[PDB]
Amino acid sequence: DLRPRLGRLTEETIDIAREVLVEGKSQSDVARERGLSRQRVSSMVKSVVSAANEIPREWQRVEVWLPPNLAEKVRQMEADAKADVARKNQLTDAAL
Amino acid sequence: FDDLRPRLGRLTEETIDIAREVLVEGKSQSDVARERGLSRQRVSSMVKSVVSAANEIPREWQRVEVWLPPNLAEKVRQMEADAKADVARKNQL
DNA sequence: TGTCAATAGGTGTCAATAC
DNA sequence: GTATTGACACCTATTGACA
Repeated sequence: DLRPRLGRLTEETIDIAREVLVEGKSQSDVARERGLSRQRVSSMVKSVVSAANEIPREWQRVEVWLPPNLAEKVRQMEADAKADVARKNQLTDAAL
Repeated sequence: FDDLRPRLGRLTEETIDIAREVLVEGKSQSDVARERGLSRQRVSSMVKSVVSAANEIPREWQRVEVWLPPNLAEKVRQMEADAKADVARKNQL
């Protein structure tokens, strides 16, 4: 029933996230310090990062260099995908 | 050289710093290895890295940082591969 | 006086998987 | 949501073996 993402996460997950984001601690250090896999801490951080950008969880960040011709298309490629997602949340529940 | 620091992504201060000693300061490769405490094959790879960075990304290109669905994300990653590849032949030929 | 080449930990990410 | 391991890529390195 649409629970906002940052509200679903545990208090602990938000803590590990804070150590990495707010406090600049390394993910692997936080992982060892908390007896978790490093894969969990990376997955944890992505959850908070993705939701703070109003981004679907499955989306992957990409950092490439491109010609300005190709560059602008991928910048518009995002805006279109971003726009589509906003519309999808907007009318998918209504269209059914 | 200094107009490349944005393009040497995922590298280290010292790794770049040493590379400058060979390509800017013109020092000897084997001698910095003796100074900085490294083997010579190391400092060689560090040099080949920072050089191959330059001659693989034309400086007219733009840094794109972007959040995409997985399929499109790979497509943009594949796009860079093609663009980096066709640049190689124009530098090789 | 360096290069090629195999090799390897540390880290972060994607993937598949389980409860 | 909680969590695991397998794989890989891009780092940091080593030595062996040539030029």
